[PDB]
Amino acid sequence: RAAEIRASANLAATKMSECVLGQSKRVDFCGKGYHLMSFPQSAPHGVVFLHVTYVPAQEKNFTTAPAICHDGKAHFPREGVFVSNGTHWFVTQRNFYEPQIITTDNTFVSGNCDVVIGIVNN
Amino acid sequence: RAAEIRASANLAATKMSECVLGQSKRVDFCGKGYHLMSFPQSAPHGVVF
Amino acid sequence: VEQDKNTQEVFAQVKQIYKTPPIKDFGGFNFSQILPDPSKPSKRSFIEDLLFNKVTFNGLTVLPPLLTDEMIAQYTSALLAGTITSGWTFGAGAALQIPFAMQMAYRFNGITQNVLYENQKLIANQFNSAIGKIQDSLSSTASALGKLQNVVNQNAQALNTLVKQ
Amino acid sequence: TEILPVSMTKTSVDCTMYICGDSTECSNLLLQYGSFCTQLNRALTGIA
Amino acid sequence: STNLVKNKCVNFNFNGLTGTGVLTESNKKFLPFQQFGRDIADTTDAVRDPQTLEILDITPCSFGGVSVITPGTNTSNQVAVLYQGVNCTEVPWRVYSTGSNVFQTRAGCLIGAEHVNNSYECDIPIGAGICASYQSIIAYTMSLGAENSVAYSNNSIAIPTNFTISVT
Repeated sequence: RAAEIRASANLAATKMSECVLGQSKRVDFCGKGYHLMSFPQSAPHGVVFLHVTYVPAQEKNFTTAPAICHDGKAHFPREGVFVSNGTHWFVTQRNFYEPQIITTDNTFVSGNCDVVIGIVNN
Repeated sequence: RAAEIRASANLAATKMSECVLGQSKRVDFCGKGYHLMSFPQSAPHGVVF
Repeated sequence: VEQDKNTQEVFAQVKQIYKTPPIKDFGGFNFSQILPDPSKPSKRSFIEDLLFNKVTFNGLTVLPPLLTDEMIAQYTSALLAGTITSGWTFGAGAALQIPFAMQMAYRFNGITQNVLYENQKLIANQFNSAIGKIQDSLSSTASALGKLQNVVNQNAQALNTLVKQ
Repeated sequence: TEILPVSMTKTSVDCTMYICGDSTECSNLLLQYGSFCTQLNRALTGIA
Repeated sequence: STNLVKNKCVNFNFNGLTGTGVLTESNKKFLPFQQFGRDIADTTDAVRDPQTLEILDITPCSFGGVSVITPGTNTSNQVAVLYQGVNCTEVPWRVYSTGSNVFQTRAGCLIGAEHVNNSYECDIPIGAGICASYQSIIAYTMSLGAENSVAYSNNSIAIPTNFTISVT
Protein backbone atom coordinates (compact mmCIF):
# COMPACT_ATOMS: atom_id res chain seq x y z
CA ARG A 1 0.00 0.00 0.00
CA ALA A 2 2.84 2.41 0.73
CA ALA A 3 4.43 1.71 -2.61
CA GLU A 4 0.97 2.23 -4.02
CA ILE A 5 0.80 5.29 -1.78
CA ARG A 6 4.23 6.39 -3.01
CA ALA A 7 3.35 5.76 -6.64
CA SER A 8 0.22 7.75 -5.98
CA ALA A 9 2.30 10.24 -4.00
CA ASN A 10 4.73 10.63 -6.86
CA LEU A 11 1.63 10.95 -8.96
CA ALA A 12 0.45 13.42 -6.30
CA ALA A 13 3.79 15.17 -6.40
CA THR A 14 3.52 15.24 -10.17
CA LYS A 15 -0.13 16.36 -10.13
CA MET A 16 -0.37 19.37 -7.80
CA SER A 17 3.22 20.65 -8.34
CA GLU A 18 3.50 20.80 -12.18
CA CYS A 19 -0.34 20.72 -12.48
CA VAL A 20 0.15 24.43 -11.75
CA LEU A 21 3.49 25.57 -13.20
CA GLY A 22 2.93 25.25 -16.97
CA GLN A 23 0.88 23.69 -19.74
CA SER A 24 1.27 19.90 -19.46
CA LYS A 25 -0.29 17.77 -22.11
CA ARG A 26 -0.28 14.30 -20.54
CA VAL A 27 -3.70 12.71 -20.05
CA ASP A 28 -4.96 11.65 -16.55
CA PHE A 29 -2.90 14.54 -15.21
CA CYS A 30 -4.71 17.89 -15.12
CA GLY A 31 -7.51 17.96 -17.61
CA LYS A 32 -8.75 16.13 -20.68
CA GLY A 33 -7.94 19.09 -22.87
CA TYR A 34 -5.65 22.05 -23.23
CA HIS A 35 -4.35 22.05 -19.70
CA LEU A 36 -4.07 25.38 -17.88
CA MET A 37 -4.61 24.93 -14.08
CA SER A 38 -6.10 22.91 -11.20
CA PHE A 39 -7.18 23.47 -7.59
CA PRO A 40 -6.43 21.07 -4.74
CA GLN A 41 -7.82 20.62 -1.26
CA SER A 42 -6.73 18.53 1.62
CA ALA A 43 -8.47 15.57 3.12
CA PRO A 44 -7.46 13.26 6.03
CA HIS A 45 -5.09 11.16 3.98
CA GLY A 46 -5.10 12.59 0.48
CA VAL A 47 -6.01 15.34 -1.91
CA VAL A 48 -8.85 16.43 -4.30
CA PHE A 49 -8.27 17.63 -7.87
CA LEU A 50 -10.76 19.41 -10.13
CA HIS A 51 -9.42 19.51 -13.63
CA VAL A 52 -9.52 22.14 -16.39
CA THR A 53 -10.92 20.39 -19.45
CA TYR A 54 -11.56 22.84 -22.27
CA VAL A 55 -13.46 21.13 -25.08
CA PRO A 56 -14.53 22.33 -28.54
CA ALA A 57 -17.92 20.75 -29.21
CA GLN A 58 -21.47 20.74 -30.67
CA GLU A 59 -20.39 19.70 -34.14
CA LYS A 60 -22.25 19.94 -37.46
CA ASN A 61 -21.81 19.00 -41.17
CA PHE A 62 -20.56 22.21 -42.91
CA THR A 63 -18.26 22.35 -45.95
CA THR A 64 -14.58 22.99 -46.85
CA ALA A 65 -12.47 22.97 -49.99
CA PRO A 66 -9.19 21.15 -50.83
CA ALA A 67 -7.70 23.90 -52.90
CA ILE A 68 -8.63 27.06 -54.74
CA CYS A 69 -7.02 28.14 -57.98
CA HIS A 70 -6.38 31.83 -58.56
CA ASP A 71 -5.01 33.21 -61.89
CA GLY A 72 -3.83 29.70 -62.89
CA LYS A 73 -1.96 28.71 -59.69
CA ALA A 74 -3.07 26.35 -56.92
CA HIS A 75 -3.16 27.36 -53.27
CA PHE A 76 -2.24 24.99 -50.43
CA PRO A 77 -2.42 27.13 -47.29
CA ARG A 78 -0.20 27.59 -44.24
CA GLU A 79 -2.90 29.14 -42.06
CA GLY A 80 -6.28 30.31 -43.34
CA VAL A 81 -8.18 27.28 -44.68
CA PHE A 82 -10.84 27.20 -47.43
CA VAL A 83 -14.20 26.57 -45.73
CA SER A 84 -17.83 27.62 -46.04
CA ASN A 85 -20.60 28.03 -43.46
CA GLY A 86 -23.29 27.80 -46.10
CA THR A 87 -23.36 31.12 -47.84
CA HIS A 88 -20.04 32.94 -47.85
CA TRP A 89 -16.46 31.74 -48.28
CA PHE A 90 -13.63 32.63 -45.86
CA VAL A 91 -10.18 31.63 -44.66
CA THR A 92 -10.31 30.27 -41.12
CA GLN A 93 -8.56 28.00 -38.63
CA ARG A 94 -8.31 24.37 -37.64
CA ASN A 95 -10.54 24.34 -34.63
CA PHE A 96 -13.09 27.15 -35.33
CA TYR A 97 -14.09 29.90 -37.71
CA GLU A 98 -12.64 33.43 -37.88
CA PRO A 99 -12.64 35.03 -41.33
CA GLN A 100 -9.91 37.02 -43.04
CA ILE A 101 -9.69 38.48 -46.52
CA ILE A 102 -7.62 36.21 -48.75
CA THR A 103 -4.39 38.21 -49.08
CA THR A 104 -0.77 37.54 -49.89
CA ASP A 105 -0.18 38.10 -46.15
CA ASN A 106 -2.36 35.19 -44.98
CA THR A 107 -2.01 32.77 -47.92
CA PHE A 108 0.92 31.01 -49.64
CA VAL A 109 1.05 29.78 -53.24
CA SER A 110 2.13 26.30 -54.40
CA GLY A 111 1.72 24.74 -57.85
CA ASN A 112 -0.63 25.18 -60.82
CA CYS A 113 -4.29 24.10 -60.96
CA ASP A 114 -4.25 21.52 -63.74
CA VAL A 115 -3.52 18.03 -62.28
CA VAL A 116 -5.36 17.68 -58.96
CA ILE A 117 -8.89 16.33 -59.21
CA GLY A 118 -11.53 18.15 -57.21
CA ILE A 119 -10.00 21.62 -57.58
CA VAL A 120 -12.40 24.56 -57.53
CA ASN A 121 -11.89 27.64 -59.69
CA ASN A 122 -11.97 31.17 -58.28
CA ARG B 1 3.10 -8.75 -9.72
CA ALA B 2 -0.18 -6.91 -9.22
CA ALA B 3 1.84 -3.87 -8.27
CA GLU B 4 4.08 -4.29 -11.28
CA ILE B 5 1.26 -5.09 -13.69
CA ARG B 6 -0.67 -2.12 -12.35
CA ALA B 7 2.49 -0.11 -12.78
CA SER B 8 2.49 -1.67 -16.22
CA ALA B 9 -1.22 -0.90 -16.51
CA ASN B 10 -0.65 2.68 -15.42
CA LEU B 11 2.01 2.71 -18.10
CA ALA B 12 -0.44 0.92 -20.41
CA ALA B 13 -3.29 3.27 -19.72
CA THR B 14 -0.89 6.16 -20.30
CA LYS B 15 0.67 4.82 -23.53
CA MET B 16 -2.61 4.72 -25.42
CA SER B 17 -3.81 7.84 -23.59
CA GLU B 18 -0.83 10.23 -23.73
CA CYS B 19 0.82 9.10 -27.01
CA VAL B 20 -1.91 9.35 -29.61
CA LEU B 21 -4.64 11.84 -28.88
CA GLY B 22 -2.44 14.92 -29.46
CA GLN B 23 1.11 15.96 -30.32
CA SER B 24 2.93 16.84 -27.14
CA LYS B 25 6.69 16.85 -26.78
CA ARG B 26 6.67 13.36 -25.27
CA VAL B 27 9.57 11.14 -26.43
CA ASP B 28 11.52 8.09 -25.05
CA PHE B 29 8.43 6.84 -23.20
CA CYS B 30 6.12 6.14 -26.11
CA GLY B 31 7.61 6.91 -29.45
CA LYS B 32 11.10 7.79 -30.49
CA GLY B 33 10.65 11.06 -32.37
CA TYR B 34 8.16 13.78 -33.29
CA HIS B 35 5.30 11.68 -32.16
CA LEU B 36 1.97 11.98 -33.93
CA MET B 37 -0.22 8.90 -33.13
CA SER B 38 0.00 5.17 -32.24
CA PHE B 39 -2.16 2.16 -33.08
CA PRO B 40 -2.76 -0.46 -30.41
CA GLN B 41 -3.95 -4.01 -30.57
CA SER B 42 -5.26 -6.59 -28.22
CA ALA B 43 -3.25 -9.44 -26.86
CA PRO B 44 -4.19 -12.00 -24.24
CA HIS B 45 -3.12 -9.55 -21.55
CA GLY B 46 -1.26 -6.82 -23.29
CA VAL B 47 -0.78 -4.13 -25.91
CA VAL B 48 1.29 -3.39 -29.03
CA PHE B 49 2.54 0.13 -29.81
CA VAL C 1 -11.83 -6.73 -9.26
CA GLU C 2 -8.76 -4.62 -9.89
CA GLN C 3 -7.87 -6.80 -12.89
CA ASP C 4 -11.34 -6.05 -14.17
CA LYS C 5 -10.57 -2.48 -13.19
CA ASN C 6 -7.19 -2.88 -14.93
CA THR C 7 -8.72 -4.08 -18.17
CA GLN C 8 -11.38 -1.39 -18.22
CA GLU C 9 -8.71 1.20 -17.42
CA VAL C 10 -6.37 0.18 -20.20
CA PHE C 11 -9.09 -0.48 -22.82
CA ALA C 12 -12.07 1.83 -22.11
CA GLN C 13 -10.31 5.10 -22.90
CA VAL C 14 -13.02 6.68 -25.04
CA LYS C 15 -16.73 6.98 -24.34
CA GLN C 16 -18.36 5.29 -27.37
CA ILE C 17 -17.35 2.97 -30.20
CA TYR C 18 -16.35 5.59 -32.73
CA LYS C 19 -15.88 4.21 -36.25
CA THR C 20 -14.43 5.44 -39.49
CA PRO C 21 -16.76 5.05 -42.51
CA PRO C 22 -15.80 1.79 -44.28
CA ILE C 23 -14.69 3.48 -47.53
CA LYS C 24 -10.94 4.16 -47.47
CA ASP C 25 -10.19 7.27 -49.57
CA PHE C 26 -7.47 9.77 -48.57
CA GLY C 27 -5.27 9.96 -51.66
CA GLY C 28 -3.96 6.42 -52.00
CA PHE C 29 -3.12 5.16 -48.51
CA ASN C 30 -2.67 1.52 -47.60
CA PHE C 31 -3.01 0.09 -44.05
CA SER C 32 -5.48 -2.82 -44.59
CA GLN C 33 -4.85 -4.35 -41.17
CA ILE C 34 -5.10 -1.33 -38.85
CA LEU C 35 -8.72 -1.03 -39.38
CA PRO C 36 -10.08 -4.54 -38.76
CA ASP C 37 -12.27 -6.33 -41.25
CA PRO C 38 -16.02 -6.21 -40.47
CA SER C 39 -16.66 -9.04 -42.95
CA LYS C 40 -14.90 -11.24 -40.42
CA PRO C 41 -17.19 -12.06 -37.47
CA SER C 42 -14.13 -11.72 -35.21
CA LYS C 43 -13.96 -7.94 -35.93
CA ARG C 44 -10.23 -8.15 -35.18
CA SER C 45 -7.10 -7.70 -37.24
CA PHE C 46 -5.07 -10.63 -38.56
CA ILE C 47 -2.19 -10.12 -36.14
CA GLU C 48 -4.58 -10.76 -33.24
CA ASP C 49 -5.43 -14.16 -34.73
CA LEU C 50 -1.75 -15.14 -34.78
CA LEU C 51 -1.38 -13.51 -31.36
CA PHE C 52 -4.08 -15.76 -29.93
CA ASN C 53 -2.41 -18.87 -31.34
CA LYS C 54 1.22 -17.96 -30.59
CA VAL C 55 0.99 -17.79 -26.80
CA THR C 56 0.84 -21.06 -24.87
CA PHE C 57 -7.48 -28.40 -9.76
CA ASN C 58 -8.02 -27.89 -6.03
CA GLY C 59 -9.63 -24.47 -5.83
CA LEU C 60 -7.29 -22.52 -8.10
CA THR C 61 -10.25 -21.13 -9.97
CA VAL C 62 -10.05 -18.81 -12.90
CA LEU C 63 -12.66 -16.27 -13.05
CA PRO C 64 -13.28 -15.04 -16.56
CA PRO C 65 -12.80 -11.35 -17.32
CA LEU C 66 -15.94 -9.26 -17.22
CA LEU C 67 -14.73 -7.38 -20.25
CA THR C 68 -14.53 -10.66 -22.11
CA ASP C 69 -12.34 -11.01 -25.12
CA GLU C 70 -14.80 -10.24 -27.92
CA MET C 71 -15.73 -7.06 -26.11
CA ILE C 72 -12.00 -6.55 -25.61
CA ALA C 73 -11.74 -6.99 -29.36
CA GLN C 74 -14.64 -4.60 -29.95
CA TYR C 75 -12.98 -2.06 -27.62
CA THR C 76 -9.66 -2.15 -29.38
CA SER C 77 -11.40 -1.91 -32.75
CA ALA C 78 -12.83 1.40 -31.57
CA LEU C 79 -9.42 2.45 -30.33
CA LEU C 80 -8.11 1.73 -33.77
CA ALA C 81 -11.09 3.66 -35.12
CA GLY C 82 -10.62 6.50 -32.63
CA THR C 83 -7.30 7.88 -33.91
CA ILE C 84 -7.00 7.05 -37.62
CA THR C 85 -10.01 9.12 -38.80
CA SER C 86 -10.50 11.87 -36.22
CA GLY C 87 -6.96 13.22 -35.56
CA TRP C 88 -5.43 14.94 -32.55
CA THR C 89 -8.17 17.44 -31.74
CA PHE C 90 -10.68 15.22 -29.90
CA GLY C 91 -8.52 15.21 -26.78
CA ALA C 92 -8.72 18.96 -27.14
CA GLY C 93 -12.33 18.88 -28.32
CA ALA C 94 -15.15 16.77 -29.73
CA ALA C 95 -14.62 13.68 -31.86
CA LEU C 96 -15.56 15.64 -34.94
CA GLN C 97 -14.44 15.10 -38.49
CA ILE C 98 -11.91 17.29 -40.31
CA PRO C 99 -10.37 15.92 -43.56
CA PHE C 100 -7.49 13.46 -43.19
CA ALA C 101 -5.83 14.51 -46.45
CA MET C 102 -5.22 18.06 -45.34
CA GLN C 103 -4.68 16.50 -41.93
CA MET C 104 -1.68 14.79 -43.57
CA ALA C 105 -0.41 18.25 -44.66
CA TYR C 106 -0.68 19.71 -41.11
CA ARG C 107 0.55 16.45 -39.59
CA PHE C 108 3.48 17.18 -41.95
CA ASN C 109 3.71 20.99 -41.50
CA GLY C 110 4.37 20.56 -37.83
CA ILE C 111 7.45 18.66 -38.91
CA THR C 112 4.55 22.98 -46.51
CA GLN C 113 1.62 21.29 -48.26
CA ASN C 114 3.02 21.45 -51.82
CA VAL C 115 4.66 18.09 -51.07
CA LEU C 116 1.35 16.37 -50.31
CA TYR C 117 -1.01 17.24 -53.24
CA GLU C 118 1.85 16.60 -55.64
CA ASN C 119 3.39 13.53 -53.89
CA GLN C 120 0.36 12.09 -52.02
CA LYS C 121 1.33 8.59 -53.14
CA LEU C 122 4.95 8.95 -51.94
CA ILE C 123 4.15 10.47 -48.53
CA ALA C 124 1.59 7.70 -48.02
CA ASN C 125 3.64 4.76 -49.25
CA GLN C 126 6.47 5.53 -46.83
CA PHE C 127 4.23 4.49 -43.91
CA ASN C 128 2.23 1.95 -45.96
CA SER C 129 4.96 -0.45 -46.95
CA ALA C 130 6.84 0.18 -43.71
CA ILE C 131 3.84 -0.71 -41.62
CA GLY C 132 3.33 -3.40 -44.25
CA LYS C 133 6.86 -4.66 -43.70
CA ILE C 134 6.50 -4.70 -39.92
CA GLN C 135 3.03 -6.21 -39.98
CA ASP C 136 4.48 -8.88 -42.22
CA SER C 137 7.31 -8.99 -39.68
CA LEU C 138 4.77 -9.36 -36.89
CA SER C 139 3.04 -12.11 -38.86
CA SER C 140 6.27 -13.83 -39.88
CA THR C 141 8.62 -13.34 -36.94
CA ALA C 142 7.63 -15.21 -33.81
CA SER C 143 9.43 -14.93 -30.42
CA ALA C 144 8.86 -11.14 -30.35
CA LEU C 145 6.39 -11.63 -27.46
CA GLY C 146 8.64 -12.28 -24.50
CA LYS C 147 6.92 -10.18 -21.87
CA LEU C 148 3.32 -11.46 -21.94
CA GLN C 149 4.86 -14.89 -22.25
CA ASN C 150 7.03 -13.92 -19.28
CA VAL C 151 3.96 -12.83 -17.32
CA VAL C 152 1.98 -15.95 -18.19
CA ASN C 153 4.87 -18.41 -17.78
CA GLN C 154 5.89 -16.89 -14.46
CA ASN C 155 2.31 -16.84 -13.24
CA ALA C 156 1.66 -20.31 -14.58
CA GLN C 157 4.81 -21.44 -12.84
CA ALA C 158 3.67 -19.35 -9.90
CA LEU C 159 0.45 -21.33 -10.06
CA ASN C 160 2.47 -24.45 -10.81
CA THR C 161 4.81 -23.99 -7.89
CA LEU C 162 1.73 -23.07 -5.84
CA VAL C 163 0.17 -26.40 -6.69
CA LYS C 164 3.62 -27.97 -6.40
CA GLN C 165 3.61 -26.76 -2.82
CA THR D 1 21.68 18.79 -8.33
CA GLU D 2 19.77 15.65 -7.55
CA ILE D 3 20.84 12.17 -6.66
CA LEU D 4 18.92 9.02 -7.30
CA PRO D 5 19.66 5.29 -7.15
CA VAL D 6 19.20 3.38 -10.38
CA SER D 7 20.26 -0.10 -9.49
CA MET D 8 21.55 -2.03 -6.60
CA THR D 9 24.39 -4.48 -6.32
CA LYS D 10 23.32 -7.62 -8.14
CA THR D 11 23.10 -10.34 -5.54
CA SER D 12 22.24 -13.99 -5.67
CA VAL D 13 21.87 -16.48 -2.90
CA ASP D 14 23.01 -20.02 -2.69
CA CYS D 15 20.01 -21.44 -0.92
CA THR D 16 21.67 -24.51 0.50
CA MET D 17 25.01 -22.99 1.53
CA TYR D 18 23.49 -19.96 3.30
CA ILE D 19 20.90 -22.08 5.10
CA CYS D 20 23.09 -25.10 5.86
CA GLY D 21 26.77 -24.26 5.63
CA ASP D 22 27.43 -27.42 3.60
CA SER D 23 25.74 -30.04 5.76
CA THR D 24 24.14 -33.18 4.37
CA GLU D 25 21.85 -33.55 7.40
CA CYS D 26 20.72 -29.93 7.07
CA SER D 27 20.08 -30.17 3.31
CA ASN D 28 18.20 -33.46 3.69
CA LEU D 29 15.89 -31.82 6.22
CA LEU D 30 15.75 -28.82 3.88
CA LEU D 31 14.54 -30.76 0.83
CA GLN D 32 11.17 -31.59 2.47
CA TYR D 33 10.21 -27.95 2.02
CA GLY D 34 9.68 -28.94 -1.59
CA SER D 35 10.31 -26.48 -4.35
CA PHE D 36 11.62 -24.06 -1.76
CA CYS D 37 14.70 -22.27 -3.09
CA THR D 38 14.12 -22.55 -6.80
CA GLN D 39 11.61 -19.72 -6.47
CA LEU D 40 13.92 -17.70 -4.22
CA ASN D 41 16.75 -18.07 -6.66
CA ARG D 42 14.27 -17.46 -9.49
CA ALA D 43 13.20 -14.30 -7.73
CA LEU D 44 16.80 -13.34 -7.08
CA THR D 45 17.85 -14.26 -10.61
CA GLY D 46 14.80 -12.30 -11.58
CA ILE D 47 16.22 -9.60 -9.31
CA ALA D 48 19.58 -10.22 -10.99
CA SER E 1 -18.00 -52.69 -2.07
CA THR E 2 -20.92 -51.21 -3.94
CA ASN E 3 -21.80 -50.35 -7.51
CA LEU E 4 -20.15 -47.47 -9.35
CA VAL E 5 -21.97 -44.69 -11.20
CA LYS E 6 -20.60 -42.27 -13.77
CA ASN E 7 -21.18 -38.62 -14.72
CA LYS E 8 -22.70 -37.67 -11.34
CA CYS E 9 -20.87 -35.93 -8.48
CA VAL E 10 -20.13 -38.75 -6.03
CA ASN E 11 -17.59 -39.58 -3.34
CA PHE E 12 -15.31 -42.57 -3.84
CA ASN E 13 -12.92 -44.82 -1.88
CA PHE E 14 -10.79 -46.47 -4.57
CA ASN E 15 -8.54 -48.83 -2.59
CA GLY E 16 -7.94 -46.34 0.22
CA LEU E 17 -7.72 -43.34 -2.15
CA THR E 18 -10.53 -41.01 -1.06
CA GLY E 19 -11.73 -38.31 -3.42
CA THR E 20 -14.72 -36.57 -4.94
CA GLY E 21 -15.97 -36.00 -8.43
CA VAL E 22 -17.63 -36.95 -11.70
CA LEU E 23 -16.39 -40.14 -13.36
CA THR E 24 -16.67 -40.67 -17.11
CA GLU E 25 -15.21 -42.80 -19.90
CA SER E 26 -11.61 -41.97 -20.84
CA ASN E 27 -9.96 -42.26 -24.25
CA LYS E 28 -6.52 -42.51 -22.57
CA LYS E 29 -4.35 -45.63 -22.77
CA PHE E 30 -3.31 -47.44 -19.62
CA LEU E 31 -0.61 -50.00 -20.04
CA PRO E 32 -1.11 -53.20 -18.01
CA PHE E 33 1.71 -52.37 -15.59
CA GLN E 34 -0.13 -49.20 -14.56
CA GLN E 35 -2.09 -49.20 -11.32
CA PHE E 36 -3.75 -45.76 -11.42
CA GLY E 37 -3.01 -42.35 -12.85
CA ARG E 38 -2.25 -38.81 -11.97
CA ASP E 39 -1.56 -35.84 -14.21
CA ILE E 40 -0.01 -32.81 -12.48
CA ALA E 41 0.85 -32.25 -8.79
CA ASP E 42 -0.55 -35.40 -7.13
CA THR E 43 -4.17 -35.12 -8.26
CA THR E 44 -5.50 -38.47 -9.46
CA ASP E 45 -6.73 -37.60 -12.97
CA ALA E 46 -7.67 -41.07 -14.16
CA VAL E 47 -8.26 -44.35 -12.35
CA ARG E 48 -8.85 -47.88 -13.54
CA ASP E 49 -11.22 -49.56 -11.16
CA PRO E 50 -9.91 -52.43 -9.01
CA GLN E 51 -12.33 -55.06 -10.42
CA THR E 52 -13.68 -54.50 -13.91
CA LEU E 53 -10.26 -53.09 -14.92
CA GLU E 54 -11.61 -50.33 -17.15
CA ILE E 55 -10.33 -46.77 -17.25
CA LEU E 56 -12.35 -43.91 -15.79
CA ASP E 57 -11.16 -40.36 -15.33
CA ILE E 58 -11.84 -38.08 -12.38
CA THR E 59 -12.52 -34.39 -12.21
CA PRO E 60 -13.77 -33.14 -8.81
CA CYS E 61 -17.35 -32.17 -9.33
CA SER E 62 -17.98 -28.75 -10.66
CA PHE E 63 -18.31 -25.85 -8.31
CA GLY E 64 -17.34 -22.27 -7.68
CA GLY E 65 -18.17 -19.32 -5.57
CA VAL E 66 -21.62 -17.97 -4.99
CA SER E 67 -22.27 -14.30 -5.56
CA VAL E 68 -25.35 -12.22 -4.78
CA ILE E 69 -26.68 -9.48 -7.02
CA THR E 70 -28.67 -7.20 -4.75
CA PRO E 71 -29.18 -3.53 -5.69
CA GLY E 72 -29.23 -2.13 -2.16
CA THR E 73 -31.38 -2.87 0.85
CA ASN E 74 -33.00 0.56 0.63
CA THR E 75 -34.01 0.11 -3.03
CA SER E 76 -35.41 -3.42 -2.97
CA ASN E 77 -35.16 -6.83 -1.34
CA GLN E 78 -35.07 -9.26 -4.29
CA VAL E 79 -31.83 -11.01 -5.20
CA ALA E 80 -30.11 -12.86 -7.94
CA VAL E 81 -27.61 -15.62 -7.24
CA LEU E 82 -24.63 -16.50 -9.43
CA TYR E 83 -23.02 -19.93 -9.26
CA GLN E 84 -19.45 -19.61 -10.57
CA GLY E 85 -18.55 -21.90 -13.45
CA VAL E 86 -21.16 -24.68 -13.48
CA ASN E 87 -23.48 -25.87 -16.20
CA CYS E 88 -26.63 -25.26 -14.21
CA THR E 89 -27.99 -28.80 -14.37
CA GLU E 90 -25.77 -30.39 -11.71
CA VAL E 91 -26.87 -28.12 -8.85
CA PRO E 92 -28.40 -30.95 -6.84
CA TRP E 93 -31.94 -23.40 -2.51
CA ARG E 94 -35.08 -25.19 -3.67
CA VAL E 95 -37.45 -22.23 -3.24
CA TYR E 96 -35.46 -20.29 -5.87
CA SER E 97 -34.04 -23.02 -8.13
CA THR E 98 -37.55 -23.99 -9.20
CA GLY E 99 -39.23 -20.78 -10.26
CA SER E 100 -39.97 -18.35 -13.05
CA ASN E 101 -36.65 -18.18 -14.88
CA VAL E 102 -33.15 -19.63 -14.40
CA PHE E 103 -30.38 -18.48 -16.77
CA GLN E 104 -26.99 -20.01 -17.66
CA THR E 105 -23.76 -18.04 -18.24
CA ARG E 106 -20.36 -18.99 -19.56
CA ALA E 107 -19.22 -18.28 -15.97
CA GLY E 108 -21.88 -20.55 -14.53
CA CYS E 109 -25.57 -19.95 -13.93
CA LEU E 110 -27.93 -17.26 -12.72
CA ILE E 111 -30.96 -17.77 -10.48
CA GLY E 112 -33.89 -15.45 -10.37
CA ALA E 113 -32.98 -13.61 -13.53
CA GLU E 114 -34.09 -13.58 -17.14
CA HIS E 115 -31.97 -12.76 -20.14
CA VAL E 116 -33.07 -9.73 -22.07
CA ASN E 117 -32.10 -8.66 -25.59
CA ASN E 118 -31.22 -5.20 -24.30
CA SER E 119 -27.94 -3.30 -24.18
CA TYR E 120 -27.06 -1.09 -21.26
CA GLU E 121 -24.15 0.77 -19.77
CA CYS E 122 -24.08 -1.90 -17.14
CA ASP E 123 -23.23 -1.56 -13.48
CA ILE E 124 -23.16 -4.82 -11.49
CA PRO E 125 -20.71 -7.21 -13.20
CA ILE E 126 -21.45 -10.94 -13.35
CA GLY E 127 -18.61 -12.56 -15.25
CA ALA E 128 -18.18 -13.89 -18.80
CA GLY E 129 -19.41 -10.57 -20.25
CA ILE E 130 -22.90 -10.75 -18.86
CA CYS E 131 -23.84 -8.44 -15.98
CA ALA E 132 -26.92 -8.17 -13.78
CA SER E 133 -29.25 -5.39 -12.61
CA TYR E 134 -32.54 -4.74 -10.83
CA GLN E 135 -34.14 -2.59 -13.60
CA SER E 136 -36.97 -8.89 -10.86
CA ILE E 137 -33.39 -9.21 -12.11
CA ILE E 138 -32.20 -8.77 -15.69
CA ALA E 139 -28.89 -9.93 -17.16
CA TYR E 140 -27.85 -8.94 -20.62
CA THR E 141 -25.17 -7.98 -23.13
CA MET E 142 -23.32 -4.87 -22.05
CA SER E 143 -23.12 -1.95 -24.43
CA LEU E 144 -19.84 -0.15 -24.87
CA GLY E 145 -21.93 2.79 -26.01
CA ALA E 146 -23.82 3.74 -29.09
CA GLU E 147 -21.90 2.70 -32.16
CA ASN E 148 -21.43 5.79 -34.32
CA SER E 149 -19.17 6.72 -37.19
CA VAL E 150 -17.38 10.06 -37.61
CA ALA E 151 -17.56 10.40 -41.38
CA TYR E 152 -14.60 11.89 -43.20
CA SER E 153 -14.27 13.58 -46.55
CA ASN E 154 -11.70 15.95 -47.99
CA ASN E 155 -14.37 18.61 -48.67
CA SER E 156 -16.70 18.87 -45.63
CA ILE E 157 -16.39 20.15 -42.05
CA ALA E 158 -18.16 20.21 -38.68
CA ILE E 159 -17.71 23.53 -36.91
CA PRO E 160 -18.20 23.96 -33.16
CA THR E 161 -19.86 27.20 -32.07
CA ASN E 162 -20.11 26.41 -28.36
CA PHE E 163 -18.08 24.30 -25.98
CA THR E 164 -18.85 21.53 -23.57
CA ILE E 165 -16.71 22.21 -20.57
CA SER E 166 -16.88 19.33 -18.15
CA VAL E 167 -15.41 19.75 -14.70
CA THR E 168 -14.90 16.64 -12.62
